[PDB]
Amino acid sequence: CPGESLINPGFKSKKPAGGVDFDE
Amino acid sequence: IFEDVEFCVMSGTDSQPKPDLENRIAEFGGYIVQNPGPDTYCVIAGSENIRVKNIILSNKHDVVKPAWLLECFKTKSFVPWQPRFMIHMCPSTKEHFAREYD
Amino acid sequence: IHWPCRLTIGSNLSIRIAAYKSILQERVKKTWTVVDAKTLKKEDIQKETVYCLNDDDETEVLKEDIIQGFRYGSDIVPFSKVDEEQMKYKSEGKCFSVLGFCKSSQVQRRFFMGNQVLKVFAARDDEAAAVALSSLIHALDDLDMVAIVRYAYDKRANPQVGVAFPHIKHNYECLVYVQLPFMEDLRQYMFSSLKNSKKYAPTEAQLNAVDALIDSMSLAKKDEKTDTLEDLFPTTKIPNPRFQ
DNA sequence: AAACATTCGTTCACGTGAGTTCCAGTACAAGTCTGGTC
DNA sequence: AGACTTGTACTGGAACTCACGTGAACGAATGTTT
Repeated sequence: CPGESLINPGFKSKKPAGGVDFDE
Repeated sequence: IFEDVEFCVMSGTDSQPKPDLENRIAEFGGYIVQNPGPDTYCVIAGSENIRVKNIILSNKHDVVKPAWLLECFKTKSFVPWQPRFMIHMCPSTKEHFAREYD
Repeated sequence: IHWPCRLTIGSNLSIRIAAYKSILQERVKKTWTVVDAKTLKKEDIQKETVYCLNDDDETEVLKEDIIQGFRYGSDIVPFSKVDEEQMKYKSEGKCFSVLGFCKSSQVQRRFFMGNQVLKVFAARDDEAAAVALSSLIHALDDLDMVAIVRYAYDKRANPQVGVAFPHIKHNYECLVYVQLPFMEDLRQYMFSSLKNSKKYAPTEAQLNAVDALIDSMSLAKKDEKTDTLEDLFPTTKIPNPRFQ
């Protein structure tokens, strides 16, 4: 399934934390 | 030669890996304690790894390079400490050395 | 007890604020004391713990001859308490900083965490702080926004990321702070869909009957369809039966 | 009259016991296999 | 007859979760001393 993590199958791959990024 | 003295070795040289050193010291009747404690007489560390750093920052017991140990096996006698082997000295024993050293 | 702090937006703006604990789980003030069955005296019983090795001889190890450690996979790595304190994450306590502002729609109620809700008012006997807090609250309410902020009770308290949102009433207005989850606190579970399931599709009669059931069991009544609703069964005013 | 120390209700963190769900291991029934003999 | 394979249920243990209890720190109020 798209987005599946390659380390732990059956768990959604978590996007890296980006903290706060102010918009334009 | 070593009799009921607490040593905690946490690092070994490439030529002499930690476990080997442990065995060697056991052969001379030294009490191996895997971690230093109030009764520990000197911790040994050939390589200043993170553990050793922590230990020295605790300023509790003196760190000694393995050098000293090897010489004890090359003369079959207990040699007094000199500042050629230590790395860090605990607050009390530092005084003991200072009177006779710079 | 009031908690004084400073709401800071950047390094130049600071508003003196006081926080109170609005809603929390209440527990019994007095605990049960174990007493000897016969004499019925506390001082006749003493609880203590001992540690013994896993060897066959069952050697005795004193409390000064043990250390703390953790598990790293299939092995165990010693980690003393002094070393942990030295390596511990150190932060500056008593911080109430506005990390940012975000739309209320992006902060869902189901993600609220913690065991407390904080009500933040302006500092006592402070007109400038009250004016600043009122301005911030009114701006947030007008723009339909909330403040993602960092909260720390004291030096030895773990920092938290939470959401503060306005709460304006005819009498008083104040900020309401509730903790928010971290990346580690989210569980990613997948559940089968119900609408698309062929064998779990209710029929028209079942839906009609459920609608009738919901209509009959209404716990709120309209006031003659005139002004507003009225609560038949308010659960907030019911005393906790445990204490009773 | 003002400053400093002590105390008390409050708060947070950490540790220990009891309930629930999921999984490894064990004793035994039965199926299956096999050897020797006339 | 004996021995190995498959299955079968059952027991106990590991891990997760919650509640309850203990320890330590602390801000505000009050009392004492100068």
